[PDB]
Amino acid sequence: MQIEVTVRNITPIFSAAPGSNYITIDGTINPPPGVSRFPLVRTRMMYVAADVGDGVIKSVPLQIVPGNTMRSLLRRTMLKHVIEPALVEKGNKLSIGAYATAYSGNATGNPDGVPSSFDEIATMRAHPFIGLFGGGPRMLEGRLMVDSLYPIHTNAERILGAGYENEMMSGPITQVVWARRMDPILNLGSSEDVEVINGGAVAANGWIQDLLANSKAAASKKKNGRGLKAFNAHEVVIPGLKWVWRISLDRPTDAQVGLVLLALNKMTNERIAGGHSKDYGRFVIDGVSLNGEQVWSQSGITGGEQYFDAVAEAIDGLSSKEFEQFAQS
Amino acid sequence: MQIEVTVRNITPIFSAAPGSNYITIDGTINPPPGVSRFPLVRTRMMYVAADVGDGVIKSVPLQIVPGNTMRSLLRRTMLKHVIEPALVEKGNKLSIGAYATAYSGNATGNPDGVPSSFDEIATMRAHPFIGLFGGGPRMLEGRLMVDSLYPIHTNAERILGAGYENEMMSGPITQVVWARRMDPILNLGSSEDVEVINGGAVAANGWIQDLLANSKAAASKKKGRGLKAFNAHEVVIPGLKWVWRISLDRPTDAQVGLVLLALNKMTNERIAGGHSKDYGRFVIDGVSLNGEQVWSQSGITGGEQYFDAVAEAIDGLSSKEFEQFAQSAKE
Amino acid sequence: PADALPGEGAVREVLRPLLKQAAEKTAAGKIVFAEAATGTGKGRMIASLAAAAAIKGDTVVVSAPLAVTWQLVNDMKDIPEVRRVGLTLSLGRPNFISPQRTLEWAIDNERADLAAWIEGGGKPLSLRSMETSKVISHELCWLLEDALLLAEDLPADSLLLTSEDPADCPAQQLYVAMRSNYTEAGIILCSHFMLAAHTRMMQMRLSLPHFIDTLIVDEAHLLEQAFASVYTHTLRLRPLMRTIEGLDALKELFTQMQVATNTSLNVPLSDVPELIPALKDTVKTLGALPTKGMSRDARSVIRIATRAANDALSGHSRLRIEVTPVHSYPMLLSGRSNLQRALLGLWNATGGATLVSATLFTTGDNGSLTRWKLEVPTERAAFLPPVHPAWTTAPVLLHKEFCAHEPDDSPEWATECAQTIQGVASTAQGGTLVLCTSYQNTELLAGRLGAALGDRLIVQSKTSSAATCLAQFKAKHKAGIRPVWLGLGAAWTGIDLSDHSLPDNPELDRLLSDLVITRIPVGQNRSLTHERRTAIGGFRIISQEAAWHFRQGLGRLVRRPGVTHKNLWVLDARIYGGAAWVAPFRQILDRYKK
DNA sequence: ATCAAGCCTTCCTTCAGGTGTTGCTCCAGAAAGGGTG
DNA sequence: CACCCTTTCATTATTATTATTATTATTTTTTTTTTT
Repeated sequence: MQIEVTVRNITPIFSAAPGSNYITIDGTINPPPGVSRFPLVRTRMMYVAADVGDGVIKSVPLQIVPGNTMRSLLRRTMLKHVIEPALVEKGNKLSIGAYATAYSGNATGNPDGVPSSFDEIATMRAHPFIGLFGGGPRMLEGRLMVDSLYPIHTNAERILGAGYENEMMSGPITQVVWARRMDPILNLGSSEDVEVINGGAVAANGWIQDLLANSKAAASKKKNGRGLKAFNAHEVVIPGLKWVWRISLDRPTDAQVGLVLLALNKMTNERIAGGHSKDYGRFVIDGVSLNGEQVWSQSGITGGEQYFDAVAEAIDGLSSKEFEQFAQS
Repeated sequence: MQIEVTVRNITPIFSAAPGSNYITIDGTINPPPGVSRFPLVRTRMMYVAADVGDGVIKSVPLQIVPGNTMRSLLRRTMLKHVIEPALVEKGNKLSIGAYATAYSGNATGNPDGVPSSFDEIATMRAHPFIGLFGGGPRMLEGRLMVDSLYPIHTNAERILGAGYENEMMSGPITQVVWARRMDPILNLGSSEDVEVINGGAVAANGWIQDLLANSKAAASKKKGRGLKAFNAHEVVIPGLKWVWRISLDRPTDAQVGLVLLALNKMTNERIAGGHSKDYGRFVIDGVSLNGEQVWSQSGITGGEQYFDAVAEAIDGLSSKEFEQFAQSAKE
Repeated sequence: PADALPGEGAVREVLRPLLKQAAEKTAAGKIVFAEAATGTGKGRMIASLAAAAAIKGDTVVVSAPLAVTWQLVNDMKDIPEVRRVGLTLSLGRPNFISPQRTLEWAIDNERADLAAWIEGGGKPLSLRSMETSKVISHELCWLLEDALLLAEDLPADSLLLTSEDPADCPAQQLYVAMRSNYTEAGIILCSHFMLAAHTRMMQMRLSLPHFIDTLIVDEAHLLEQAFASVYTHTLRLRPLMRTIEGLDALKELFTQMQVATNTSLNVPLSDVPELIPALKDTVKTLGALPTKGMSRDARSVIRIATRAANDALSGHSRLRIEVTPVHSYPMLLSGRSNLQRALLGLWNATGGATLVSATLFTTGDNGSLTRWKLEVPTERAAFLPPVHPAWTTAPVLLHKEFCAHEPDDSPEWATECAQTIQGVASTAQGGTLVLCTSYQNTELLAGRLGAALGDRLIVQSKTSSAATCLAQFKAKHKAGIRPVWLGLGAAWTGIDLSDHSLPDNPELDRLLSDLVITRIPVGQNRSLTHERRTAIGGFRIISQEAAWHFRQGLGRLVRRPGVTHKNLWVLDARIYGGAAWVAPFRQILDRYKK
């Protein structure tokens, strides 16, 4: 069961990467020390072996979203769009470990190895949601596999080996977006602007003299309480790029494919890689190929009616007691 | 609510791009060295995957306003026109840390990683303003999600799906605008002009001798900084059509009503920068609410449930939620 | 087929889901963009969709070309739902013949059957006329094709019914009486151009309902062109100049039109040498002539010329001069390149609509170009997934052989392309159509292939229409020799090259064995609206429309399933070069193999 | 009704070495205890 | 009882960076339709 979801990011992609990355005022990344350098968290990047330009493969950068983020996004879109409304209508509520297994898949329900009987293992893998994301204390195998969101790029051209040379990106993929927080007690200035302050004028001026003393202390330190002014950078993937998304279900039930398809239907109101305030990760689904045949329409998934019927009977049959038996015992 | 707003800038847009850019006198950006170059402050650019030709998909520069920028602008309009008016017609008042939290997200830097209570997170995300801008020292996830300002342009065709193929520009989209910064006492011409300066002619001539001595210093360095600084800055051209996508993940009706009342105060606000040169003035020519066009020239004339919800939530507004939002757990 | 739509049992099984989706989104009020191949039986689907909309109580309008109309009324003749709600056909004036003028011509040219037909009411004689008269329950007298069946060489446009014809003649009485046909039936068939005349007739303020509850448009890709034809008013100078002889200011108007290879294209008022005083003088000298003593067919010429002059008077329309194919006669045109108000007024009067054609989507389901052709509201637009069956490409034979010279209207290309065309004609075991783009390319090919191919060559030119060479091509395939056709214009789009002498057996269909594309059809549309759209979008519109014309030229090969050994050739050297802008013409090319 | 049916040199010169602030912040730990319903 | 909360331990000790490089400029000539 292979699903290939090709999406187009309406807004940029910023999947934050570890490391204290450094950048000059220009675009030079991680400069040698002794120059004025700025903090920077880039997007997630990996070295991929691409057969570009010649017969040999080389380690080229390829900035994507990790598959863990994507599996979580799929899990949460099912939860909020399908599990929340169907479960809420019935009236069922979830415990500590039931919610931890449904939403995090973590073993905090009981943090010891649960011995799971085979009948329980078969019916919870035959259960749609617990089949897709097994885990937690019962340590269950997930039927659902999420590949990471690969952009249609020269660097990913061998990952997308056949059928993706058209509409395929080349050259640079990322761009540094700069963000400055500044002090808004620097941005005041009328008497009408200051009457809303507890203490008013004197309180604002005390903030001013505190900032002055902090600036003199920092200047004498160079030759720990910081202020509000903060100028920083973050490298983001450019918007409009087509990303691929491989969703492989290892011998699924029909309700499982229906659940993934309903998630792909209702996924348009949810976002990728965080960056919520900047509203990064906004996207639109261009296509969905179910085992290679295109099934995505502008208004959802047209076709796969057996998947929709199976998941409809399943979500009519959805109950929190299955979540609790997956959690506690 | 998936709010889409199209605003026509009626003056240039100058959201300055950080960097060290130069320009020659002719107008070539970032020239090879050795030629006489003047500093250029470019507008904000993002690279965008776009359709040049047919399927030759490429990163072109599209000139925008940052989403962080217009997000701050959205916060300031509501804070200036809805929140603080309704906070000072009553006796409520804000501490300086809580003003800093309401404006900058946080009362300071160095945030406490100690998280916040579940009743607290729920009450702040049910708040009209705090659930939109979830800052604080314990870092909330605000439910307001603000797009970058995109010009309705052929390079933004992949960003804007359909419905914007008409009223859509193409080609180069900017203009370099130059500034002179003329030293004022060189304009001085007579004893009548010089009477306000202390000493009159002696101080004026002394600054003249200082300027010529600095000129000899500059000629010595080529082969203390004066007031002649002739430079350039690149703006986005005026009259362009832009799109702005506000997003709200499961909002309270009061919260989208706060967005809509802010949008009402969107007129007579400045987008990007260049406040001396009147850059960033604009007129909204469209607002869509779930794709439904809700903007007339008088105002919104729609979204009425959100309007009465934000009305009821702004007489219910007080400073207690703001103060317990700004209160730091370590402090 | 449980819970069936009416007439879906005669619908092919491949398009059954497209019917269900089109009916669902049309009943929801959206304007459906539906794309389906030529041999898939789209007429049955129009029949099913109009029937299922008709039993809801909807006033349903089906807009289609007049050749498609007979098939369409046949697909919706015998299903019982439209038998209950009724089906009627709406026609304008140029569907009727003038009885007195054709009488005078039949006496003059000694045509006994035409004269015996008109003496006695002009009763319907062709089979299509009588069965459509039975379906409408109006006797379709005085129609053109009954006149053309008795005399094919009649000067139609001289005998075409005009608005100036007297009220006592039976043809204008029949047309005016049948103008109320939409009252007495639930489904009304009409042309694209009748619907566009309705839309302008609603813009000005009967022919069709003021609100169409469900509108289905067959052959959708022509509908926009229909609006571009009805909002364009043309002044023809030579017929007027001959009519007044039977003013000097219009002679000066022609002399002033001389001074302004692009001659006043897409320019509303930026050139006025003496155009507007000559236009006002033309208006006053043509409108003040005495109507008493003016001939009943001459006042029509005066009125169409004054309507063109008054359309150019407003300054809200563009201007463009053109010449005739016959000679360099002066043509003045006031067309319009922005059709948003008219098409918006059309889609306001439509509750739900179905976008139907073989050619609607650029890539995949992308109908944003065609939504931008007919100004469909995006809140109401819906671009349904197309059908593209395997059997449209399975009998197709793709050859790697081509002409290495690119076509730049050079002699060297024409000799090399003629050599390749001779090779194709030698390996042909049936009819061959090569499709050239330009008249110059066709003339060059003709001079290189006429003596080489003898009688087999057919050329289409200024003096040879596409329909004449159609009947010629069918005549040569009837005679057993293998014809070669140097076709362009309408030979690209809208020609049925399938044998109707072989209805039940498509396996032996051999009218078109070889289809050859000599050049990628770039720049083949130069209408005002499309030139404006090119000016907005850039080369994306041109490459898009070139791909559309390329797929319409490639659609001539397969018209029904069951055919075999169909040869496709492309000889443009940009197909086999590494250039990027010709990349879309690869992927349609990628749907064939070997 | 036609000729004469434009000639020459002008074809730039200074001033404009931009400078200030931003140069990051959190957390990613599980015990074992005591006061609760 | 299950849960929910508050505070103890360690002492490490330099710290390379991806030196990749970053903003465009291409066609081209039909002749339809069946409305007032």
